[PDB]
Amino acid sequence: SKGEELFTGVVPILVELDGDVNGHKFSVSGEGEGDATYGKLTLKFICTTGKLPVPWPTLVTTFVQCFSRYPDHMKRHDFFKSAMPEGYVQERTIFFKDDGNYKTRAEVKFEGDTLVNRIELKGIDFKEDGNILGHKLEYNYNSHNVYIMADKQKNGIKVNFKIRHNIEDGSVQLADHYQQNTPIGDGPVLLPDNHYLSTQSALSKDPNEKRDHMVLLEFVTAAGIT
Repeated sequence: SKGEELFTGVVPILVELDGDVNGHKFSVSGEGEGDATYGKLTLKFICTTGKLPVPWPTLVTTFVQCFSRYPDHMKRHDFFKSAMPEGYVQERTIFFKDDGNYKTRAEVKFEGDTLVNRIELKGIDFKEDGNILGHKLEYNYNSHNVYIMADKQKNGIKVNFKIRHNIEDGSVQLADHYQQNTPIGDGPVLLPDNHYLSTQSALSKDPNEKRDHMVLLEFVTAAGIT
């Protein structure tokens, strides 16, 4: 694979997002690094416009699956790395159960030796007193399975999964994710057999950071094929 070789070592990552949720406009800049050999991501995000109007956990999935660890026997199913360096467009609709939805469009590609994720996010129909605008979500994150299938019609993939956000009262706020990825370049990509990604994430704070921010440590491994 052409793109596979670009991930054998530690790669710097930049994430830039502009969002608008129910009229609340904000921007976030993130920096870190990824080491696909171990399916590892380490990043720090800062809301550059002031206070983030939604809970940080709700943006984790929007903030580079090319850093997932694909076992050697599954390398032929790694669409994400195969689209590099030209990259791919990643689009999602995230439905927050009994609340609003986010629609995102992102471009993930290399700029020099840096992997960049540029995102535009639009959120609508959120309840002012719901778990999102009411900031009722715990500052933590669960482990999930991300299901991937080929989309030959677009020379890309379709992805679906359910994120579980813990609510402060002990309940759970479901966020159903529907996703599509299509290559930016015209080169060939790896269309995969059905499989999934096993994820885990830990959220923390930089004790010396006074700006609204999130520190993220994440591990992801592809599975479902033996």
